[PDB]
Amino acid sequence: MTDRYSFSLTTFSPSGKLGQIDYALTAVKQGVTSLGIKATNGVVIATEKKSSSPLAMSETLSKVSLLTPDIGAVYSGMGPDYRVLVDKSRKVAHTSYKRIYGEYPPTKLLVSEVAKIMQEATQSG
Amino acid sequence: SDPSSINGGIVVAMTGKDCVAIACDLRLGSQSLGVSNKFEKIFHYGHVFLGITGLATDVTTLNEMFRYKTNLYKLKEERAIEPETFTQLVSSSLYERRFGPYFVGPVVAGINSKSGKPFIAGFDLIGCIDEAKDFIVSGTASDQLFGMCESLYEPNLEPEDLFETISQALLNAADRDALSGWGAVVYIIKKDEVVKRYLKMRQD
Amino acid sequence: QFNPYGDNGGTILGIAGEDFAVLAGDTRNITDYSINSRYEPKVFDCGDNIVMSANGFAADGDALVKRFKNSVKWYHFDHNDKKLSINSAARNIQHLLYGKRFFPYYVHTIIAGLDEDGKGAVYSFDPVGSYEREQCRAGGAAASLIMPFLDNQVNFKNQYEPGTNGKVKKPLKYLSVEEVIKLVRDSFTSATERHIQVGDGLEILIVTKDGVRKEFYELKRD
Amino acid sequence: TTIVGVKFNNGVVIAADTRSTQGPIVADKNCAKLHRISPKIWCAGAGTAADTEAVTQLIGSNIELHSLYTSREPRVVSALQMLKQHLFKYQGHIGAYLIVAGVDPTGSHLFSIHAHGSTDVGYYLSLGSGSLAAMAVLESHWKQDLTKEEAIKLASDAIQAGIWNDLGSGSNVDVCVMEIGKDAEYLRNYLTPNVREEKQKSYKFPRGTTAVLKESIVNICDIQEE
Amino acid sequence: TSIMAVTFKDGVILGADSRTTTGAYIANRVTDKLTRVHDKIWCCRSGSAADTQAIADIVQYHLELYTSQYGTPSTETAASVFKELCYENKDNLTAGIIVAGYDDKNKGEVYTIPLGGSVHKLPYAIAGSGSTFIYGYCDKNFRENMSKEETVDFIKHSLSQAIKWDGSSGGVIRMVVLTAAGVERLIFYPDEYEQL
Amino acid sequence: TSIMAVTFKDGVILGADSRTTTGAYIANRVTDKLTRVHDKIWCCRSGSAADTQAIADIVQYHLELYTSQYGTPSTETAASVFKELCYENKDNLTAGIIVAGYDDKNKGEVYTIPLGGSVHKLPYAIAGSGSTFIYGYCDKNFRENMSKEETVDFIKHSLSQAIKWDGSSGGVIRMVVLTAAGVERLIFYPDEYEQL
Amino acid sequence: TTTLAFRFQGGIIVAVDSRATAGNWVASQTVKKVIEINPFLLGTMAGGAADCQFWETWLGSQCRLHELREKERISVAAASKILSNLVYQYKGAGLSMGTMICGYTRKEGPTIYYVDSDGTRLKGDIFCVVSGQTFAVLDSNYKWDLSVEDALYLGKRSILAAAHRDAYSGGSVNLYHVTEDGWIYHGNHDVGELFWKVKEEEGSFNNVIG
Amino acid sequence: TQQPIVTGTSVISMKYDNGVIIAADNLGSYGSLLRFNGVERLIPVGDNTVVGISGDISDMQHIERLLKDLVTENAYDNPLADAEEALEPSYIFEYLATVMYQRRSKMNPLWNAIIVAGVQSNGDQFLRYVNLLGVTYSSPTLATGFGAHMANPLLRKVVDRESDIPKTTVQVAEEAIVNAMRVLYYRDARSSRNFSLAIIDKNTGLTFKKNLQVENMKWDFAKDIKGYGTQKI
Amino acid sequence: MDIILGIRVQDSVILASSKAVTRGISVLKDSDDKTRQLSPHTLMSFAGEAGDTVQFAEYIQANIQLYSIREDYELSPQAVSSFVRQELAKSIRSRRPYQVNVLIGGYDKKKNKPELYQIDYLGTKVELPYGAHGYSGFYTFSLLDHHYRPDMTTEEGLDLLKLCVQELEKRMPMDFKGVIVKIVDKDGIRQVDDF
Amino acid sequence: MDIILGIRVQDSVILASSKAVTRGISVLKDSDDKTRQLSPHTLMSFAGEAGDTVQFAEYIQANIQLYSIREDYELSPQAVSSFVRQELAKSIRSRRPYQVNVLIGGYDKKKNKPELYQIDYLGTKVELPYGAHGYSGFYTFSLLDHHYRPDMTTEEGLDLLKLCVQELEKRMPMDFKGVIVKIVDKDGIRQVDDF
Ligand SMILES: [Mg+2]
Ligand SMILES: [Mg+2]
Repeated sequence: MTDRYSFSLTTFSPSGKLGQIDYALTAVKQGVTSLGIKATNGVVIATEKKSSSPLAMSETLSKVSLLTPDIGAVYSGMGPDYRVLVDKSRKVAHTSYKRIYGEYPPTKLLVSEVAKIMQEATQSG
Repeated sequence: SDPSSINGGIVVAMTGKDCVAIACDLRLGSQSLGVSNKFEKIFHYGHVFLGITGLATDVTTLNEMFRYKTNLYKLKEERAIEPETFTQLVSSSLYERRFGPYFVGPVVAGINSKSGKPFIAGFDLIGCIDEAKDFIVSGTASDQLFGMCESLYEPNLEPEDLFETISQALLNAADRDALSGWGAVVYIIKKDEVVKRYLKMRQD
Repeated sequence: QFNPYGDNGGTILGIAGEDFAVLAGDTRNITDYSINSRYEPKVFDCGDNIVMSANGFAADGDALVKRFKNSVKWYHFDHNDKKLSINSAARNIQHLLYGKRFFPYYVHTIIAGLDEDGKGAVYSFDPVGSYEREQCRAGGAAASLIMPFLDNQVNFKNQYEPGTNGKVKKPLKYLSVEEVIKLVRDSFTSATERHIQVGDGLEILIVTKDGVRKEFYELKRD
Repeated sequence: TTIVGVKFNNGVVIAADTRSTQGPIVADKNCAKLHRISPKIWCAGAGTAADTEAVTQLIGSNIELHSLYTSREPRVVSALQMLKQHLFKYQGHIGAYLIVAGVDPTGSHLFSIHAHGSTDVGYYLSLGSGSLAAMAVLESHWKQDLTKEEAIKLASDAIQAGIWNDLGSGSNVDVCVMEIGKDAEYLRNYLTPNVREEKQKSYKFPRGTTAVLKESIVNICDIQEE
Repeated sequence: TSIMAVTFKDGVILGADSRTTTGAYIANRVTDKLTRVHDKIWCCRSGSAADTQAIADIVQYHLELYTSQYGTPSTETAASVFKELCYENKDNLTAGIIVAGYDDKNKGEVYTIPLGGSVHKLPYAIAGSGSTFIYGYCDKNFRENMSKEETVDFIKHSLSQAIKWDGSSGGVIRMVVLTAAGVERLIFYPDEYEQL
Repeated sequence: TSIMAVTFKDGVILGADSRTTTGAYIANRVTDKLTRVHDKIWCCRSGSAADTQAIADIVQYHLELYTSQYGTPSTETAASVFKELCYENKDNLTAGIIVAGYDDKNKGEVYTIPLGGSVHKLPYAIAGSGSTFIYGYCDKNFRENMSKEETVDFIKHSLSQAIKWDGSSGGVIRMVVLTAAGVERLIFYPDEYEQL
Repeated sequence: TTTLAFRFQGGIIVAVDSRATAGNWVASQTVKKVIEINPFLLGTMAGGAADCQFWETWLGSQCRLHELREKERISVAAASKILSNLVYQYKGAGLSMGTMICGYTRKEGPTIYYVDSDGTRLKGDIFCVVSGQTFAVLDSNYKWDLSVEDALYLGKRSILAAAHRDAYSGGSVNLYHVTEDGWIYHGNHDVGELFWKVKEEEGSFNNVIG
Repeated sequence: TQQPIVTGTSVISMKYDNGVIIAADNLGSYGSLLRFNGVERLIPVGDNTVVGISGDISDMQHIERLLKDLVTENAYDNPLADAEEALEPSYIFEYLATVMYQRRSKMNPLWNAIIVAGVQSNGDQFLRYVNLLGVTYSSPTLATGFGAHMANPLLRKVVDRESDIPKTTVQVAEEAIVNAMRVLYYRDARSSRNFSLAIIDKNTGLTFKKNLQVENMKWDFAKDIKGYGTQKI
Repeated sequence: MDIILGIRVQDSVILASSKAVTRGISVLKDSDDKTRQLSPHTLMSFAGEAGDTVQFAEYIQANIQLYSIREDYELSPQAVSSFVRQELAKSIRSRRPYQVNVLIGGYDKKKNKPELYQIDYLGTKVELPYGAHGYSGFYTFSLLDHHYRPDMTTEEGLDLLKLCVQELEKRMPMDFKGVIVKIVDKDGIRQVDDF
Repeated sequence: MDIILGIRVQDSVILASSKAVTRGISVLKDSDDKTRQLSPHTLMSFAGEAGDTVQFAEYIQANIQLYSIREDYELSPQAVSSFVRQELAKSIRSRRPYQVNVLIGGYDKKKNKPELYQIDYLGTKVELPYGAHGYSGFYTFSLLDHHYRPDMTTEEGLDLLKLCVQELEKRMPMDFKGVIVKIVDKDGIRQVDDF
């Protein structure tokens, strides 16, 4: 066994494109529409609950997720990839901030952390 | 033998009306031998002031460590760290060495730049926070400082009155401690001006 | 093994005025984290206008006071009822203490009274009978909390004349009994706030040419 | 330190004194010993003060992440299992002694935990230097089917016993009431029996009393433009 | 602490006192020392409360995962898991555990695990500080294939004496009855067992 | 060592085992631990053999000189002399002595003197390393005003259990009966008391 | 603790500090470390305060008895040997004493004896005890042909040097001049005020700012 | 120097309006073994004093004999032995306090904590403590060992200061003592259910109550306690 | 015990180091040089535990010489002293700490000022006009407190140093077999042959 | 540590004794004389525990001076050495033994021969051509084993002694501040001013 894929699966093509990132963005394009609007006294995030079956209880599938008491997230693209990113984002808000400074991270820095996790899946083996 | 009383020295912090004061002696020793009379124990990272008593090598190390951490904080947060937040960072940092601690008595003093609220805090060597309204004391003459502060202190002192109170609390406490004295510094901290005064005291 | 010593806590304060002396003590008696009594007197009239306290191990303290009181009674018998002067009392107590040099009275002893010129006198003793005449002495648990304050507020240490920039010291003024008692009460109020062994009550014995009188003030019982 | 927990009709109440001591010296006269693990799970700590704060924050953090992951309000038995397994691992070297109380979908709970990782169930518990003084009051006045008002009275009386009779305890009584189907109400300084009397004298100095060698402005501002 | 487990005709009964001490102080006077590791496999705990709770919790986990894969474990298997933890960690554990269980095939079984982490299958076992005082009484009064009522009386009288002579033992006498019929909890208060 | 003294209707019986050990080695397997300090005042010895022999010898001397001057001493007086030696020399003695005697006025009396050199008058007393295991049994089975045969049975059954559980106890069960009728020595061998 | 005694043309100079410490705690700044045995004999306090006070007050009693019995002033050699012989009886019992016995007699001239709890008795021209160390401080400006005024200053300056550097030395300097006709007290000097004045007038302690 | 072998636990006591109450359990413990149950640890001296003793029982039996010898000695050449020259509580205490401090000062203590309860000639309540160190103190409530930690807090809720003593009846005082003995039985692993209680009243004299039992105990709530956390059966 | 003294005068830093190496009661050497040149204008003197002293000094020398080659630049004495302090501050909480005390004397070519740094085995650092390690500090310090003037010349500093060594030779029980004196100025590091 | 050396030449006995008195790290005296004249032709040198050395030496002096007055006769060095040994042999089994080591050098007027006796604190006595107490013995002995001749003159003995002291000054870690040399011959006891 052992993970013997210790090399990048995302590489530069002769044109300077990173194929796997372009194809990831294509997967997002196929994703259901989600939007965000910033007001003076708040922000709104919204999306469609595209129910796979009417027998499915679409309430049990949360597309809009609390990350911290003051930070929420919505997505377009692959749901399972989002669900694990929400789990990592919630944890990193504690391990890399709240357990050090005794307060929840500011929006831009939690975004920075989520961004870092996604960058690593773009270069790691 | 006791690491917290090899080098000696004291810090005291007090709150006043729209101001805080933090003061320290200037002595560094090897037990009975005085080595330096220019060992300042109060540092500042932006508008947040940190006094550190105890083992001098740890005082210097923690100053360098918190300069490091507040520099990275500022670059990422795009703003100076606040007293409340820095207090949590000092606590976090000390408790990560729970079973091999720095032999120090840190004291935080500063004014929150947004709320304007005066803030002081003290810590044991493993990062337990004492967030007193009135005053914080640390060092080899902490008993003497507790005595002086508990009688001399009254709330809502004006900056120039608070200066006299904290000065007389430090000086008279130091003069009853063998390992404290050899000069003293007092910081009077207001929202957007800080005055630093070196006190004249007995040099024995 | 058997430990013949204990700590009963308590804090005592002796101040010498120009024509008076005060010996004050808290009335709380403790072992470890328990209160034995909230009123167990620690400062005693020994006769001949002498007040005494032996703070520390209460058993050794009671024994020494008992022995000294007896020493006064026998001084009268042996020397035609001559009044025992505070200086003579002090030298006597040194011999009582140094007698047990190799098994000491585990106490810090203070006596207060008037000297032979009628001026206020306080004498302070170590456990083995080293002694000195002093104007100010706190003893016991909260001594380190009280003495720095007294240095500042009695002797005016580190205080200078405003507008001289530390060239003229604040001049020493003779303190009245009323001003001394304020400093005593504030010393014990402060000590009570910051020391767990100090509280319950404060008993002050005041010595003048008129004799010994007693004042009592309540302290916080936590 | 004196800490008590009392179960009542429809909840549990937790109380503590407000004195923290370095040896015989009182470091803080109004310390807060009542800690939040989760909104409706509170605990009080005795022993090493850094250890009780560190251990409630770590488990409190992990409890919050667990709550988010499971989409369920946190349970007291989860706080308890996580605390005891952590403390046991460290074989008593983390000197945390906690009374853990709370309400969850399962109901109202009251547990004690010791530094070595042993736990106990009870309708009334006490912890710290003042626990014997507190347990004397609890063993004298506790009954089955206490009302909220009776339980607060019993809890605060048990702390008072600690404040007055234990040198390790003093100052004020903090209380937190966790009732089923209600928001936990934290009653900071519920009682204030030990307010210091006015001093005989003001020790405010005349200005210029202290001798000064040098004055200078400290530059707290960043490097300026132009 | 006084704990015992006794096999009778219909199964096994676990008995324990309810007293936990820190030196001379009774930290808990209503302790439950009879602990469930499976539906009809219980244990009696003596030694470090932290250690015996930690071990019992790990055993309960091991038997729950066993049951998922292989179905209901034997009392012998439960005793084996207890022994493995106790024996391998003997340097860092202070635990004396009696394991009692009811199978339909084997019926009532009692296993005792002293400090060393050895295993002994016995018709009955006594352990804890208070057990020293009742070795004589128990050895004279125990019979095999007793009724439920006789076995309850035997344990009540036994722990009654253990509590009388041992300052570390006291409070209520808790018992758990393990039979084909199911699991029955009994409690006996001082006013009952002191006058025996 | 297992020793006891029991008062019954007609007087008192002293019981003891016959085993003396140096560590695990049985130095003497036929020890007599029932020792005469007067015609009808005997003692049971536990602790340092040197210490209890030295004390018993001094007491016998004291009661012989007492008898010369004041006539036959009371069991209480014998106990008092034992206590005086034990209490005053508590720092340098390891001795646990049961004193048993028959007066015609007082009848059967038992006094126990633990390590501290305290005195306790009791209807019966048990002492020695082996006594710990029979506190339960003795407390359940002792009745006041038993017959001679009942009291011999009670001691035989008691020391039988003490010997069974204690490695320090063993050999023969020696007994001395103290009544108006006189002084009777009984011995019970392993093959008799082991099958009880 | 700093105690200094030295012999010069004008007799003996005795200089001591006045600080007493229990651990880091400064118990007193007003201790008298010179014991006036009698009007012609001085003793210095080092080690145990009680041991030094008690046995040097006793020595004065023994010295008085000698003068009644022999109708002559006791020699420093004899006075010192009474104390040294007494502490030697107590050797190994835990007496703590390091003292300089100072006197000026016509027979001997100015005489200093260092007397120890260990039973050491040594005659010397200069003895200094600084916080558990004793020796024959600066030693650079000491010559036999020195004035009484200059010798007093040297002793005062020597205590100031120790008081500044040593944590357990400070408070004030006590000065004594020992002559054939007895000793003369040269007053109590606060080290705080002395330091600033010495610094300004001498130029010394440049490192310290004031 | 020795170590205690057979020991007695808490002695508890308090002053009320007309006299003093003192109580102690009947146990003599041999380490963790509860060896002796009929041990009386309240020893009356005349009709005005009761001496409650905790700690080493062999030393208690010695002190019992000293007090018995004191009464004999006092009666020698004393026509007023049963009147004006009868032993006072204060005399009996000072004697014991002298002995205790002398014995500790020879490094051979009587390993005890002693409370002397009584009423003086003038009707004044006497209550004072002395232990193996010769340490003495007086308070409106006194207790030894566990009693100091658990009994004092309860008794101090009845008499918190000197001014509460005249307001405290013998019925309230006895109730508080009996409750404190129950709390000690719950929580002291060295206590017995059986205790003695003595009342010394300036009007009704010495009332000595033997074979008292802790009653009205709460245990029923134990049935509802299962496991140590997660267990539900 | 070993003597290491430093005095910083107007235009230079002088280091005086005892020549004696003693293990127990026997004197192994009388010519030992307790100094390493870290860089052309930085000198370090050291006293402490056998082996540790030279190992530590040589390790610091190698690291400062490496930095010199890589950057073609001389680290300032302040920078060198901070690097040495951090290495000592690491070793106290290490498995087997270095028991070494150091004096760092250097001339700062940018600032044109001499600097003296005192660091103990714990990583306690101070900048002083004069310093010493061990028992020698006690004897010497009080003498330097009196005579030291910040505008002293190199010759005056040597005289004051010469006075210190004479007073040390008298008062000290140990024979430290004299000192080696090295001067650190703008022109570099040189040894004073005459002392 | 203290140096006490003795060498017995043809017609005299020479004693060399270190002048230093050190307690811990501080040197109390540099002129101490560790010798007592017991009688006109008998000299005793001593090294050991503080107090004990002088107390023992003075006690022996008083006893030998008492015997001299009572009998109007001088005890032989052999007789004086035997008396001193017995006093030391008593003290080892005493409550607090004298920790004193002595050299006894005397001229026997009856035999017209010089004698040197070495006695340690246990009462171990030997008569030797040369002897020493402490660490000094180790360094010196091997040198005396080579050079010593029984027919040496006083001047030759002083030269050999002078060689020993120079060697000890080099190899010894301690500074013992030189020696005082005393000669014991038929004419009595005299101090060599030049050494
Ligand atoms: Mg100071
Ligand atoms: Mg056997």
